[PDB]
Amino acid sequence: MKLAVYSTKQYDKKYLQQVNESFGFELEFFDFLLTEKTAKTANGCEAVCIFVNDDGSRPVLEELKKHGVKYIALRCAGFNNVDLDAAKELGLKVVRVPAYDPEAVAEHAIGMMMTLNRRIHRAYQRTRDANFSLEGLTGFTMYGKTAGVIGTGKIGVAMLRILKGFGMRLLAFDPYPSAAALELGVEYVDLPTLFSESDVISLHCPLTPENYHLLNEAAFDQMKNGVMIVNTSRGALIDSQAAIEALKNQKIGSLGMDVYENERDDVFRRLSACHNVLFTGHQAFLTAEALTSISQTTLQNLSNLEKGETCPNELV
Amino acid sequence: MKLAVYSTKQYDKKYLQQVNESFGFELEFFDFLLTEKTAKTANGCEAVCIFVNDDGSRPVLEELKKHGVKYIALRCAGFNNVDLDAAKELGLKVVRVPAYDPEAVAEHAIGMMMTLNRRIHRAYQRTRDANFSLEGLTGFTMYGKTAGVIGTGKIGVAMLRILKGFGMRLLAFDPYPSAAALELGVEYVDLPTLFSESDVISLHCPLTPENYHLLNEAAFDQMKNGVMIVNTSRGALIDSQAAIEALKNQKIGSLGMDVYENERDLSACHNVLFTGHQAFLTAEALTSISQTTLQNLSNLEKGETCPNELV
Amino acid sequence: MKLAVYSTKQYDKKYLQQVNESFGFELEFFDFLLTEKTAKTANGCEAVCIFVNDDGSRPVLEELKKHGVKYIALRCAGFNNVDLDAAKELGLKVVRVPAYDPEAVAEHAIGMMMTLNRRIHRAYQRTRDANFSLEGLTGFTMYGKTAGVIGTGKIGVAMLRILKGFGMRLLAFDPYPSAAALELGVEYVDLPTLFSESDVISLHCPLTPENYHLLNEAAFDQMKNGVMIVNTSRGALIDSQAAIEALKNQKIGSLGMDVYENERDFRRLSACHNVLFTGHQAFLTAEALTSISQTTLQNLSNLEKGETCPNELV
Amino acid sequence: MKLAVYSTKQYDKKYLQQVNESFGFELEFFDFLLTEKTAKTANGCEAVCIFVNDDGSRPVLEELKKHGVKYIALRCAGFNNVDLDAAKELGLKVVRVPAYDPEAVAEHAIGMMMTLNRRIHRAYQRTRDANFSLEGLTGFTMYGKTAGVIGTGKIGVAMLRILKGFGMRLLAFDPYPSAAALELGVEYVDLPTLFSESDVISLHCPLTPENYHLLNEAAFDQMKNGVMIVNTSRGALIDSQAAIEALKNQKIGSLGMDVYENERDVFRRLSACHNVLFTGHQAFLTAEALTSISQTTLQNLSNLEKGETCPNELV
Ligand SMILES: [Mg+2]
Repeated sequence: MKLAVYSTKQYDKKYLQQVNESFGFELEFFDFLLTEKTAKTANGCEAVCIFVNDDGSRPVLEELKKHGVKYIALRCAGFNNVDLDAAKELGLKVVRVPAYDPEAVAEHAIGMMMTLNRRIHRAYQRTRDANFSLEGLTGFTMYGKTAGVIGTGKIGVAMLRILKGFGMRLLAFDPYPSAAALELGVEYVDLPTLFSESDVISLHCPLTPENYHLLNEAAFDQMKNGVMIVNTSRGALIDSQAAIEALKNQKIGSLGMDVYENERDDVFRRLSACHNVLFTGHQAFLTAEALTSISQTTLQNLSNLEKGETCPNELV
Repeated sequence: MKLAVYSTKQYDKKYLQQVNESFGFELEFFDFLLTEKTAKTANGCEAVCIFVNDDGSRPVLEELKKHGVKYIALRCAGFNNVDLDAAKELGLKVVRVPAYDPEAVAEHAIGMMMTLNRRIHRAYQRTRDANFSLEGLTGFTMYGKTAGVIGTGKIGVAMLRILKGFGMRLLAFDPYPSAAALELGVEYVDLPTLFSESDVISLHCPLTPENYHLLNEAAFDQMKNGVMIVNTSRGALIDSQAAIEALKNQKIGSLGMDVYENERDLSACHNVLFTGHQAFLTAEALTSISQTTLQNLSNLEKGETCPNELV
Repeated sequence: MKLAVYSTKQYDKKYLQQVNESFGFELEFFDFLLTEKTAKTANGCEAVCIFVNDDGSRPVLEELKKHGVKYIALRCAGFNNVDLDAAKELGLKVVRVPAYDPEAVAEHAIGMMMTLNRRIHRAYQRTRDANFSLEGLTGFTMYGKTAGVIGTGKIGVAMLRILKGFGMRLLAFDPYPSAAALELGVEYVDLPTLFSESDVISLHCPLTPENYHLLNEAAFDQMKNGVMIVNTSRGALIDSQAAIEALKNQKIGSLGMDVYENERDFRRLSACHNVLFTGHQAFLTAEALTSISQTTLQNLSNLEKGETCPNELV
Repeated sequence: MKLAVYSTKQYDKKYLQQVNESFGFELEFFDFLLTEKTAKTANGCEAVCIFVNDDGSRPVLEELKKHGVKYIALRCAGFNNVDLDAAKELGLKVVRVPAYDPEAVAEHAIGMMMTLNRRIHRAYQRTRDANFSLEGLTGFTMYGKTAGVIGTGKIGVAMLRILKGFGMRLLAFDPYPSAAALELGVEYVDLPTLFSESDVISLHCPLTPENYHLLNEAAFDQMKNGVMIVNTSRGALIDSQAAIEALKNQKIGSLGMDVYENERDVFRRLSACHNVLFTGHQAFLTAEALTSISQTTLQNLSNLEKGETCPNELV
């Protein structure tokens, strides 16, 4: 089969090429966005492979189908940029990667948390230019503090495993407690208790109507002064405006956000400069092993479709 | 008593002041180094408090004694900068902080490791200026890799507890294996096995004659290509010249060093990260250092026995 | 007419839009490179507007022609990426911008030079994080030193006007000396005198066979220790390998290079030397981007009306 | 003689050492501030050498005299930190460096201006990590624009010579028109005309009562949108609060400030969010200008030691 890959970054290319050694697809890599105008560049391909900024609205899907495309493979878990009803009407198959390597994501969240804690991002800015002053870099010992994890799916549990290794007291919130978390000694609590008791908070939950702007003024109001917050889940779990205010106020001691590529809204520049704030550009799954799993699943998804096999990751 | 504090940083001042609420010493804070020339500034103080760059050689200690100083308190574990024989001969007491909060230090080492792994230091340099490109930032999943910890004192064990939590296989080397490590499932091995098997290596051992330049060309020779190395122990455990060559060579994938408080105190070219002896720099760990320091001095003042007395 | 613009940056778009207020073309902006695969995106346009990385080799031009494109407008002076013989054979017109605003380019070069001299790039890295240490930032007073300019076209003369304002002794080398330079008090000299007498050197000349690798080991050998070199002209005027060696050697005190897109063949010498790269930024001013857009749209307007276009390459 | 140097930075040490090769003083370098508590460190020296943050109030001078000091040398032009009456009463001599190389200062101002114009400081941040994007880096061609220089002393004239070289239309304000400026073609105007006509404005004037907060809300109000402003003179010529507000509302396009050691975050936010550049009192920081300062300083002290007359004696 022939596959056109849109929004291609060098790391996308590297792992798709590597994995394709087991599949033998003809791969065509485009660095630009799939849009209604660029969809004609998929001519001669049975499949396209897209990511979060690509446009999968109806007019694009119509243009793909006119050019003979049959299959759309999201190299990601999110699918809000694809009109699935239109895809279904047009006869197009849509597949996705059901979830990222949960350990890669959790380990990114701990990496953000420790970089923020010990100001290692600031330290490097100093030491790369041979300034070894430690003023302002003082952090906190994690051992013995309380961590709150919101969401105990596979990612959140991977996070809790790590936090346990740091010797922290483990609190969680989730509507549905997970057995794996309870073996780690995690105490499920309600959100108000999690807010009020947690030295560090990390979000590992899907965005739903119920938890949209879950971290808002009232939430921050209840947190400890100097609380550390990391969000590697969707940006909308947090009310930006309330966060900035709580930063200025000094309720939030540190904030780390892995900012999704279609959620970016110089708030970034100011907050990064003036506060212990760290943005990363949707980097939580960016490891060799996790990018390999994404590629594997993507090309295995397409292989299924081509052979008429059942594809567990089919959205339509 | 009155205490002159040399080489004072704002964080030193903050925790000494906080802790001094339990002691009531009169504190005099100087931001400059103790040297033979500045020793005279301590006149009227019974005690000085110094750190790793302050000069405690004989001629400085002679000056301190002439100006009435009786006690020297190192707000640190190392004491290489103080001439203990000269101190003893002059009748000066020297006290120190026996060890740092081992969790603070291990936590810094894991911080360095994850910062290097995920290139978060490089990410921030982009994103503070709203560049969200991820090119060049790819890391590795730690889960299921092998970590090698060299030295299993309290710090090394603290490190192993954290590495366990990441789901890593745990190897260690130490002449004298520790019971606490064994409970974590650590497998003690010899240095060659540690080098060859480890995805990440972290040093948590004192500098001795025998392990001076422990990580040299022959060591790097045996390591995996792309190995990650973090050194929060003394810089001399590593042969700099061999490290640089193994970096250029691409044997070493990433190198983090918490460079001693003046041990020559690069970052441009490779995945290399220096921090300026920052491994004990947390509120809790600085509080313990100040507590112990002022308690050490309180002991001396009252003639009590001081477990942290060097002389 | 309808114009498809490839490799579009925001600044490209801004000035094309502004200028197009006088022309009324229908503009279609693409942020991606023109290649054989993307050429089909130009279908419905009589013209494409490209820059230095876009592919104008024969296969791409064949595809443009099949999609009804007649005109190719380079928003730049270089045309190395376009197969002009193939264009001519296929009947496609190629137009370009003959030169950039010479003052924009000279002014960039002096900017590089003073940024390097006073280490203002390094100062900002410190002061943006409230570090006001000045260690390592010491420069030199320009007044009374000697500047050497290689190439006295419009850009080099613009540069010499500026350097005159700094109160420098002005030397220049060009195979055709310019009368315009003499007013400024410039002394034309041979290369060996320029190399040996100059505290700062700046290149402002086209790349020719004669001056390919003009700054090589033998050149550096003759220069003062600590010499400052700025190159806003083509990268091949300099033998890279000899420059790096002369940097490590400490013959060259500072090096600035405005590195062209297709000459991009950084971290270590940026790190460990007073070296500064900019990304082919010398024409990046509002006025100069305006001129490029004016000329581009005027070039296309000529072609559409059958008028003679002075900037036609074929 | 033996000389104790306070507030010593690396470059102070380098040039004093260099220049001292022809004087042979015994030099003692201290990196810390002279205060009443550290004055005792000068014991055994006949002279101290101080800079702008060192404390020369009476209680310090009393302590210096008690320790055998006779001479105080300021390696700078300002002497606000020294009590000259008390020095005179105690019998201490005070010398200074009468002015800095005006070209070094003007050149730093132009360096600031062009760095800001072409965003070269932002460029370098990108390119040192191989990012060659030019988005946001667009500047303006200087040729044919209008420059306003406020103050036409030696520094200001040095600046006008450079700006003439850029082919700019030259406006100035100064109570006293300078001949040297007029021969450059400068048109003297009043401040309101300068503000309204100038694309770039550079301050080169001493701080006086009448020009304290000279650049305030009313000034900014009258300037062109996107104006570029550079201040290598004293910080108080500008009303910081009004400048920030004019930055946010986008009246000021770029702002450069060379920030004095005794006049220092607002720094971080503005540096991040706007085309703002601070330098740390770097305007005299060249080899030539630091050499002159050290020469004059050691020559001042040599004069004193030999009883000669010292043109730079304050006391
Ligand atoms: Mg010498």
